[PDB]
Amino acid sequence: SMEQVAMELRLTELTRLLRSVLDQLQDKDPARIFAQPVSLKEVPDYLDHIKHPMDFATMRKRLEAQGYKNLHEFEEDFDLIIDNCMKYNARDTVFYRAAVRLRDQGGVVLRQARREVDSIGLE
Ligand SMILES: Cn1nc(C(F)(F)F)c(-c2ccccc2)c1N
Repeated sequence: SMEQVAMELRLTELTRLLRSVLDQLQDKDPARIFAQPVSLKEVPDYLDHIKHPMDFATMRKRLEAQGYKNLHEFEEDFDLIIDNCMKYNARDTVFYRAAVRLRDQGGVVLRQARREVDSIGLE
C-alpha cells in the first residue's frame, strides 16, 4: 500500500536522524570505551551485575535494521550504556567519570534531536 510506503519513508528518515545522532555520540567517546559490548572474557562477572548490557555497535545494528521506532527507544539504550557503566564502576574511577561526561555531552545532542523529531513529525 501507499500508506505503507509513507510509513517507511518516515521510519527511514527517523533512522537517518538517529544515525547522525549516534555518529555524534561515538565522536564523544574517542577512547572507544563504549564502542563494543563489555567483554565477558575480560569481565567474567559482568552479567552478575548488569542485566541489560548495551554499547554503540549494538545500537548501530538495531538502528540499521530500523528497529528504533521512535526517539524514546533510542534514548533508553543510550541510558543503559551510561547507567550500566555507572553501576559497575565506583564514583572515583575513570570509567564512571567517562559515563558522566558522555551523558552530559550527549544530553545536548539529544536535546535538539527531540525537537527535530517533533518538528519534522516522525512518531
Ligand atoms: C563501558 N565499559 N564498562 C566496563 C566495565 F564496567 F566492565 F568496567 C568496561 C570494561 C572494563 C574493563 C575491560 C573491558 C571492558 C567498559 N568498556
